[PDB]
Amino acid sequence: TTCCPSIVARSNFNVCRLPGTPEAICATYTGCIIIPGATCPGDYAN
Repeated sequence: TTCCPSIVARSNFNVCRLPGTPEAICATYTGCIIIPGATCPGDYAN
């Protein structure tokens, strides 16, 4: 599951993913994170 730190970061992440870029590269590009569970923490609420 992906968790983003702000709405801007999530919007940038979704654009990064349009061409098919792996989530891990979009994560470091935007500040979003990938976790194995489904419950994002409060500081990555977007």
